[PDB]
Amino acid sequence: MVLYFIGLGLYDERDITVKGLEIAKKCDYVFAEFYTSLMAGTTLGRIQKLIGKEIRVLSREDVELNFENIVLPLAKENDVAFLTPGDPLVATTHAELRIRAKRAGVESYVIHAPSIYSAVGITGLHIYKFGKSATVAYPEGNMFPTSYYDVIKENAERGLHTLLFLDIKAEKRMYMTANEAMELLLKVEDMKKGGVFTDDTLVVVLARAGSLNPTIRAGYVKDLIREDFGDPPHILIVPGKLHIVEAEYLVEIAGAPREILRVNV
Amino acid sequence: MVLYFIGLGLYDERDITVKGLEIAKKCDYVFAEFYTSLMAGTTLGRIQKLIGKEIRVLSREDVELNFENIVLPLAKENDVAFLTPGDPLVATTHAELRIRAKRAGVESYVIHAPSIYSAVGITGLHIYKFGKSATVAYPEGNMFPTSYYDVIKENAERGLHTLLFLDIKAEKRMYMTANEAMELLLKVEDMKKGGVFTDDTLVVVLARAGSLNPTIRAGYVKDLIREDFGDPPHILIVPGKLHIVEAEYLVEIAGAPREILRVNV
Ligand SMILES: Nc1ncnc2c1ncn2[C@@H]1O[C@H](CSCC[C@H](N)C(=O)O)[C@@H](O)[C@H]1O
Ligand SMILES: Nc1ncnc2c1ncn2[C@@H]1O[C@H](CSCC[C@H](N)C(=O)O)[C@@H](O)[C@H]1O
Repeated sequence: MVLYFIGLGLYDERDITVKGLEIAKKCDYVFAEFYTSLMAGTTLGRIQKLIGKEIRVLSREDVELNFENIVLPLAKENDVAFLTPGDPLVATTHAELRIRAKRAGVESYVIHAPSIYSAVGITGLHIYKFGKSATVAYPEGNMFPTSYYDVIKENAERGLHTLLFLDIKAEKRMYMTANEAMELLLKVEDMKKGGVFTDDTLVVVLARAGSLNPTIRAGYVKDLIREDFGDPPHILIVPGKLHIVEAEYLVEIAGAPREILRVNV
Repeated sequence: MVLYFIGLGLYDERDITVKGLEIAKKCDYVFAEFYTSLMAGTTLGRIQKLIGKEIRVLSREDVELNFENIVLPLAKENDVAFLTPGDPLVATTHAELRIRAKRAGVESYVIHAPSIYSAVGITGLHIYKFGKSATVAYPEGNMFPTSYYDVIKENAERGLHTLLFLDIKAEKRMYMTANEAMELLLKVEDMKKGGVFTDDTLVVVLARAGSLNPTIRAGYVKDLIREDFGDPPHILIVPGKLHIVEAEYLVEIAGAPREILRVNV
């Protein structure tokens, strides 16, 4: 009669909340999906061991096409949990699943967990200053769209930061690196010439947020584009106008060029 | 030699992550601050019991003025944890504390936890569509500023959602309700007349995110301004142009007026 959407966290199996773990252990059946985001520090094995229950993994089709056929039926009679990386409902399509639950007469509750949206706070950039977010899609075709570049421009003009998720191809095990996002954006800049993403643009890279020692680096594209930020996942941020304290943290904590402290008030 | 910034979550003591709990239990000393945000479902007692250690609570002055005198000294010799509501570093000033740690020769690590920034995903609004965020300050003086109203206008024009934190006075135990934020914003609208926040404006209220049964309601101000959303904390959101799926979720899950499904493409 109850379905619980439980977030697993960002890195490993301990990034789930105590509330999430306890509820999962009390559920008759436990499902999960691992295709929406990469959790670099754990496996299904470790997660299953932590919960002490076998977990039925669902594929993208299982979810998008047969969630109401696979999960909900059982949810009508028992307590069922559905696990996902990060925060359960931060994926554009996860929310709709709550609708299918309601319509099937199943009550649902959401158990939050660390998300990259809030975790970016560890970059020192003020969270309230972030504008619209976007994803740097993997280019497909000789000619491809670049709307994510327009989002950066739109935010930057308002002096707002831009969070950029980097595309992934789970089945192919392909995870776009910050380097690839930069290479790609520099090319878009030559084509659009908006002065939005140049060799001299200050950017911030956050790799493996959630782990104890993530890579946090800030600097000009020309300097970071060849830098190794470790294993994926990577996130790229294009800051808008910095507050002195933001810049202080980027210099002190992320190794940013000292000149960014001269924010030209 | 190590300082851990550990997030406690949004509602109760189980909103901390398993990683956070385990690390806290291994720390020689545990500090915390509870003034930045209200955790409506727990107490210091319950948190202390969960961790199994006495917790030295620090005041705003203890932190802002003497963090390097109270916490860091011990952090230099032992493993020390600093607990905070929600996500440790989502407070504009918390990040700077990592700087004081570095400068004192103390290594620090951040343990994330549920945050209201990501938790708003439970409203069905696409997280990437949120623009700049703002706080509805408690009015002080016969005449007072209302920059938060300008943030809404700026986002709305771009068709972006606006997340609005509501002010609190911890010592006074005063927590601004969504009703009070609405009353206040309607008054600002008469004065500024930007057509940004009217009787007919669609708004979303999220109360006690993190608890198992939070209040999620969407509707026109004229209809919600007199509605009771339960105990604090409350958060107010002014959606921009809705995607059909966003509207579908607001109607189905938050009881929004069916007419919002007619988004006037
Ligand atoms: N540990 C991590 N470190 C850096 N970036 C991460 C990350 N985890 C996720 N991301 C970014 O976010 C993308 C997934 S989008 C889904 C986010 C998830 N629903 C949440 O609540 O956070 C990843 O492809 C990557 O772009
Ligand atoms: N449980 C909750 N439900 C609704 N709003 C909440 C909430 N917890 C916090 N908020 C909102 O966020 C404000 C605190 S701002 C600090 C946010 C915290 N650092 C985090 O990581 O989330 C509260 O005053 C209220 O405006």
